[PDB]
Amino acid sequence: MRSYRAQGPLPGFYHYYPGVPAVVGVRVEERVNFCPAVWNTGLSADPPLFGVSISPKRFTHGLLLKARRFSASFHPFGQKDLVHWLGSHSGREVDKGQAPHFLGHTGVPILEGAYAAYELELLEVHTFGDHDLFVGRVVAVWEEEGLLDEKGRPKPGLALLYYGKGLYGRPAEETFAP
Amino acid sequence: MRSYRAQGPLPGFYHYYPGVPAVVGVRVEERVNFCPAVWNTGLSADPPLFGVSISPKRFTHGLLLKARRFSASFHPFGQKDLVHWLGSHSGREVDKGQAPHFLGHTGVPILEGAYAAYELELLEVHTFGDHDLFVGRVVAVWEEEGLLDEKGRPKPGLALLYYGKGLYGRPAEETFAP
Ligand SMILES: Cc1cc2nc3c(=O)[nH]c(=O)nc-3n(C[C@H](O)[C@H](O)[C@H](O)COP(=O)(O)O)c2cc1C
Ligand SMILES: Cc1cc2nc3c(=O)[nH]c(=O)nc-3n(C[C@H](O)[C@H](O)[C@H](O)COP(=O)(O)O)c2cc1C
Repeated sequence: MRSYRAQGPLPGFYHYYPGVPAVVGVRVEERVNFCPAVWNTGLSADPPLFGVSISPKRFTHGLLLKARRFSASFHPFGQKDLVHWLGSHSGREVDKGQAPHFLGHTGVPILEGAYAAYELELLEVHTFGDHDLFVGRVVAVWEEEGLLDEKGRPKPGLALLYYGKGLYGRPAEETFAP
Repeated sequence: MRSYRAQGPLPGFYHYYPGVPAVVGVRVEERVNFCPAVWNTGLSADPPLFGVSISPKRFTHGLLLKARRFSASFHPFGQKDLVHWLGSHSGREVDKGQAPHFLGHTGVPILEGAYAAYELELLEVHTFGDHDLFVGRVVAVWEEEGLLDEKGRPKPGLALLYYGKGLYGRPAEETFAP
């Protein structure tokens, strides 16, 4: 097993991939934007808190700070092209609001085709190096009827997985319950 | 598409799964513990920062606060049984240090068999509801040659995935690069 001491950013920072990209939806007045975020994680069960790490370089960063409300939606493999397209262009150069979406209960935009989505109120924002963590409280839930299993778990093979640097995949259908 | 307002903890909080479980290794004096953490994410590229969200109920939590150093290791689907075991029992009841492991450059314990691992210096801890986010700086990197690709991602299909509530999988073999 090879090793090295870190001396700055890693030659690839992909060791913990793949991950499910969360699609971050945000609205400020008429303007809707979407941004995939693979740097995402649950943060608390009670209360339900979910976080997304967003670079201050993203158009989405300013919109979140203004809106203080956002969606995180989770999309099937079949939407790989759309998710990659949302993550390869900025709202500085393209109205990604033209992407098919709807407004949730709190008025946050939610990208269409998702098997699940959270509406979130922004609770806190924390800077860690070159990204800011946006901590949202889940205030509403959208779920596709039957793309989730008995305990609320997305069905094997369905989820879009991101491997980093524009490489995508999906879970295998085989599961293990040891 | 079904929806509801959040009224406390969610019936299932698995909408964003599967994820790669990071195995969190920690050492205090002669005592070594491990803890899988599916709530994990990259937090910064420059500098390289990585977070794990750990409940104050975990034996690991106090050890992390004392040691200020830990590992995060990433394991192949073959080690599904070991990873599940480590997150099914507490260091309060069983010496998990007995799991085969080595010490890293900075003396953190790294569980054997990982395709990759970080040695981390603890930078910050933040409370978000019922879990604490431990923000580590990657100070060293371990890689299993030939299990990672050209850019550093684990080879297609190798990663252990966790679906929540004791269910596991792996990524599909096929990858797609739009
Ligand atoms: C699959 C995928 C995952 C991504 N994950 C993140 C992320 O976690 N945080 C982030 O700041 N950018 C991430 N990006 C980059 C942004 O999505 C990308 O810069 C996007 O064009 C930003 O659009 P915006 O400027 O309209 O906000 C990701 C991109 C892709 C394709
Ligand atoms: C796959 C898996 C992922 C887990 N993810 C987390 C996590 O992100 N944060 C956490 O606090 N516990 C998590 N747990 C629970 C701990 O791993 C479990 O409570 C473990 O027994 C803690 O051991 P400890 O008391 O020695 O720290 C997870 C468990 C499993 C099996």
